[PDB]
Amino acid sequence: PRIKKFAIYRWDPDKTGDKPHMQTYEIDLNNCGPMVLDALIKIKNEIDSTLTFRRSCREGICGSCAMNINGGNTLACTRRIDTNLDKVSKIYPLPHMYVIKDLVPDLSNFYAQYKSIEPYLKKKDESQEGKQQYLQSIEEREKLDGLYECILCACCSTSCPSYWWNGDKYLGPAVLMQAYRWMIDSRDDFTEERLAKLQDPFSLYRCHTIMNCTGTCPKGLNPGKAIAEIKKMMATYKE
Amino acid sequence: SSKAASLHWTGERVVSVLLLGLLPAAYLNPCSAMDYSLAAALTLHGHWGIGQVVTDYVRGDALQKAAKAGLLALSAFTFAGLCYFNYHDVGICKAVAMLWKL
Amino acid sequence: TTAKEEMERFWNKNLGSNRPLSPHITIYRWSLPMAMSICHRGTGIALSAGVSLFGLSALLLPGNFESHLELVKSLCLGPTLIYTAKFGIVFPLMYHTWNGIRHLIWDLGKGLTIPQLTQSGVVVLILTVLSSVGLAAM
Amino acid sequence: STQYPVVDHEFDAVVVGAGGAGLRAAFGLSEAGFNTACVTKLFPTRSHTVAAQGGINAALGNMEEDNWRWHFYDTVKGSDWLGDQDAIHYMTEQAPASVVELENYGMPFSRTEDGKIYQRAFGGQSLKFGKGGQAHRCCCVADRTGHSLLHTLYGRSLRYDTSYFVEYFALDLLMENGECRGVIALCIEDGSIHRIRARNTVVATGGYGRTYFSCTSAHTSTGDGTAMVTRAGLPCQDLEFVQFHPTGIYGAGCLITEGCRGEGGILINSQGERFMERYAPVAKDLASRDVVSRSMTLEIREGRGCGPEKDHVYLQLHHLPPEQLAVRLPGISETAMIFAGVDVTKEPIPVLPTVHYNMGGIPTNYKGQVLRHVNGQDQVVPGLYACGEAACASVHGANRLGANSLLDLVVFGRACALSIAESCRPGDKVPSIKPNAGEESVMNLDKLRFANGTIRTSELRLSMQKSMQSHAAVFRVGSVLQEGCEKILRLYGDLQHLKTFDRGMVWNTDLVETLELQNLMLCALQTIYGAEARKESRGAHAREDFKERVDEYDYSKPIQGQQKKPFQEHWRKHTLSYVDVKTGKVSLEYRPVIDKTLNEADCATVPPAIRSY
Ligand SMILES: *Cc1cc2c(cc1C)nc1c(=O)[nH]c(=O)nc-1n2C[C@H](O)[C@H](O)[C@H](O)COP(=O)(O)OP(=O)(O)OC[C@H]1O[C@@H](n2cnc3c(N)ncnc32)[C@H](O)[C@@H]1O
Ligand code: HEM
Ligand SMILES: CC(C)Oc1cccc(NC(=O)c2ccccc2C(=O)O)c1
Ligand code: SF4
Ligand code: F3S
Ligand code: FES
Repeated sequence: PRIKKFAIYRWDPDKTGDKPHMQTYEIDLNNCGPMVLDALIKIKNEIDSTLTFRRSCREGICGSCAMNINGGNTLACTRRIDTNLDKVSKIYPLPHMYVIKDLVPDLSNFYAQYKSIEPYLKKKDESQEGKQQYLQSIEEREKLDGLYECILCACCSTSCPSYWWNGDKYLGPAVLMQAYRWMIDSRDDFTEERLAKLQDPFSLYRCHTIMNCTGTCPKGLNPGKAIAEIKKMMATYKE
Repeated sequence: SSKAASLHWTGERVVSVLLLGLLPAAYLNPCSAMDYSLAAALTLHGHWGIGQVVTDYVRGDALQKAAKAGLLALSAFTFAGLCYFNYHDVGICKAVAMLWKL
Repeated sequence: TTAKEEMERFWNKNLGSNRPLSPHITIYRWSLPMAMSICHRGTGIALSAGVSLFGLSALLLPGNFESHLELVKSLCLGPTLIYTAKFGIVFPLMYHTWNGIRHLIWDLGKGLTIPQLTQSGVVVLILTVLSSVGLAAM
Repeated sequence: STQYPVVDHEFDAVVVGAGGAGLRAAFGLSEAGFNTACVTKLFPTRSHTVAAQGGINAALGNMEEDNWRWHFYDTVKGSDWLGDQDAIHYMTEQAPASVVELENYGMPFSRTEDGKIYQRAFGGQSLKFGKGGQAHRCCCVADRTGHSLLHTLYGRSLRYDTSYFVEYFALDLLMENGECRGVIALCIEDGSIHRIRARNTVVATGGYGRTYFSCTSAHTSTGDGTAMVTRAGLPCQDLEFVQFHPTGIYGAGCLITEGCRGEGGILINSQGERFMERYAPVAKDLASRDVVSRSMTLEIREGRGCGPEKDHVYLQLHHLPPEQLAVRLPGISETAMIFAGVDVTKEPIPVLPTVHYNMGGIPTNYKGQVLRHVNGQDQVVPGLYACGEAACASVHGANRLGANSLLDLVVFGRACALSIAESCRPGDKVPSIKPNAGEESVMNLDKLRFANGTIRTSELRLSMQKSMQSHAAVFRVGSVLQEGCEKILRLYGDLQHLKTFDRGMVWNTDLVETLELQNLMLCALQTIYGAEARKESRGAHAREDFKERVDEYDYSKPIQGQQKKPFQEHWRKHTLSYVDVKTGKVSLEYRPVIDKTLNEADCATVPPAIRSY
């Protein structure tokens, strides 16, 4: 009977005068799945059904269960519980984000930023579209590897300190990486005006290569690398 | 769509490679000309550096504009003072040298 | 609904509510690269404060540089104690200089993976001590 | 009453579902100049088409020389002749057209030497009408086809002025006198109730895989629109037909794609024998979703279990070059290590046949129009459409051919768009909703919000799941089905004994998962009863007792002086299920399969035959 302790952030907006506090739960690992989400649902189902959280695939390809586990922004269905029963696992909502309730944050600004960068294929001539597939060589396709996989968990952007201090005007690495993704896509014709979209001090330039985004990424992707690659293009592009 | 933001970033790195180039050059070749170039590159790079902190940290309408004004005054005073020190005093290269063997 | 519209309405609902900010610095884990980021800012600010205090006092405080040194010479200071003041000047300077190259190597795009971030992290940290102790005895 | 703030919205059309089909229908409408509103309980990206891996089928001729009609034959064969051939015609013709569109939309498909879209082999596909070897027409984004699909559909959808209701749980259909007027939905953000009225209603709420204890599908596959259609009194088609994907991790039950078997992956029993060469001689381990998994689950019965429990089988990728596994299948390469703790290049994956797709659902036209069955005849429900896994145009029939659903999504999502656009006009009168409309949708909400039951919600979810898992498995006898039926029937009576704890407006996952339990149970009743009623072995539905493929004729011997069998005697027909919500009883009737194509000259009907790969 291996018992584990879970320290989790709790807040009820439908209770008056309630402010952020911590509630601890106890669970046996013999009946629980290997992952943190497995334990989250276990106490949600058996112990306390107030624990309100986001989940879907339990596979690591939605970005629904994105939360701060033990001071690290990762997916709860990919991270396995520390079998070490001496340590109490601290689970928190994604940092510096308005808590709606019990680990559920308001991502609507993060989403809105993804809209502002325009993540769709843009052609100068949209008259001949839908009839023949655009050619792209395996080399031109290789460039998108490690970029298209971004599941928009938003562990990334909200692990950047610069994003906590400049949430409104700084786009954040997750959103930024995709703007790059659509630049090196050999099909996209709008690469220059996409770079011209970042011509203020806040859009991309609140990056100071802190590199805390990469390494927290639950998919092993490297947003930081792509941000620095944007910066290079920003000086070496003419007109 | 002007590109002042991108060029500003380039300047920051061009003065960074300049400042890194000037520290050994000031050691190997201490002179009056080096004292002025080390005062010019030193104050500019520091100004842009702190400028980045103000924009990152100071959240406000007439707050950000005020701090940027105060920084420019501080830098303009810093550069002129260093220039005065190069002209009417020993000069950084011959001033550090004295300070160190002590 | 536009992209710019969504953001404006985001701030309106949240600021006019009882929704708390999720703990950020209070709970997040410490990493060497991020600690080395804070230190670069710390050393950057401190250094600029030194240069400014040096340039401003050249305009505001009376006397020449030679007279200002004879003012410190007459302060009964031992080699070990004058080495301490000498160290605490190069220590922040050398850190920022070496890490400065690390930032400049990053801007070229090279060495941006987690291994190379911790590798160059210790390499900068060691280079600092070796050049800080190595200079303070010249 | 009045505790809940009612807020009425006014639109041209409502789409319920942000996954693949739903999206393509949402912006497909807005592109045609429609004031469209999309309602979704998840965020668009988090929908379950993101969890897709294999690919999207199109006969582009990007590997070998191909024909879209060869894709027609293989789909209608796979459907075990329960597939409506008119819809299959429509889907296979639009197949290359819809995929080229997506590549132009921004889908970063993997690439060939020539520079074209990458197609690969997949289960159940052939060349020269099943007479010329294995077909390679599965267009893929290297093991992350669905992810890339859902994203590039959403990323492109931002271009249009569509009003998205993100994180809203649709409760019921706002029905008034046969015709639909829209949807009534709960706002999870602040607990409010919104009545969204329009001239048309597209439904793309996805599958109901979470009816079973073990499924590849996500937690939010609760067949909510299926229950929404069910509560309106509208019939549901072919609900007993449940796809079991052959390969999935023994543990949690995540999907390992069939694209493993299309690239060269093999299935191995306890001996080391390639057993899928013993069952299917010709097509081997690249056979049907039903034939492969039933062979697998039978090998467990024989005593050829592979693990320390003797209850699962193996999928070997060990022998394939690491070069190919990195480029072609990196999404499974990671998730196999992440979940099962297994390196793909050195040892095989533990796999088990578990629930995957739901070929049944809302009865649908080839145009996408929702069908009601009155007086033994088809009839169009006004102002209501359905598309995708959610619906049942039965383009998949009795068994879904591998990598067809993501096509089904796009094509039929687009269909609903054109079927609205080419029928009525934008700006036309939005029918006036009742002042009371959806009282018992709220009376359902308030009942469940304050529930003072003696049995917990979560334990009843497991009570339904394990019962389905044993009583309606791959194999099912009339013995376990009859007991299973009266067992599920009791678990519907327990729905007024359930206890809820969370009493808050803002984000009540306790309430919505319980609302999902009301929705899943309606799906479950119609699944199990349709299964015990159907007495044949067609596709994924295999009766141990009635192991015969019962058609109108005995298609083994040639039809000559053979007499036709009456309709209420053979089992080649669609299972339509109704359920009275109060009594919790299922009464079911049947309707003919469509055999004719759209144009016999361009695409000819393929009549029933002996079906084995
Ligand atoms: C389960 C599965 C399926 C799958 C697959 C892998 C897995 C694990 N891989 C596939 C593949 O590689 N190739 C392929 O062709 N198909 C594959 N599939 C099957 C396929 O993905 C599914 O059939 C398809 O994803 C279903 O899509 P659909 O458009 O029908 O919708 P969805 O993706 O399931 O998303 C559900 C949407 O409906 C909304 N919803 C649900 N309930 C409500 C209520 N209550 N109120 C408001 N909205 C609701 C959700 O918000 C969501 O957007
Ligand atoms: C020759 C050695 C030096 C080099 C190569 C160098 C270069 C750099 C570089 C590349 C950055 C990165 C900015 C970023 O993106 O975070 C930086 C930051 C900064 N530096 Fe320097 N610098 C040097 C010495 C100095 C000196 C002598 C001063 C002032 C006395 C100074 C003040 C600053 C300040 C204030 C910042 C901004 C801190 C921040 O916001 O992160 N540096 N420097
Ligand atoms: C995890 C947390 C305790 O750690 C912290 C706390 C406070 C500030 C920071 N870091 C910065 O504020 C910072 C440091 C260097 C350069 C730019 C920034 C910036 O504001 O973007 C990190
Ligand atoms: S790049 Fe990685 S960390 Fe950032 S949003 Fe995408 S999956 Fe999350
Ligand atoms: S955490 Fe940061 S400032 Fe840039 S490198 Fe990453 S976004
Ligand atoms: S639920 Fe999809 S990533 Fe955790």
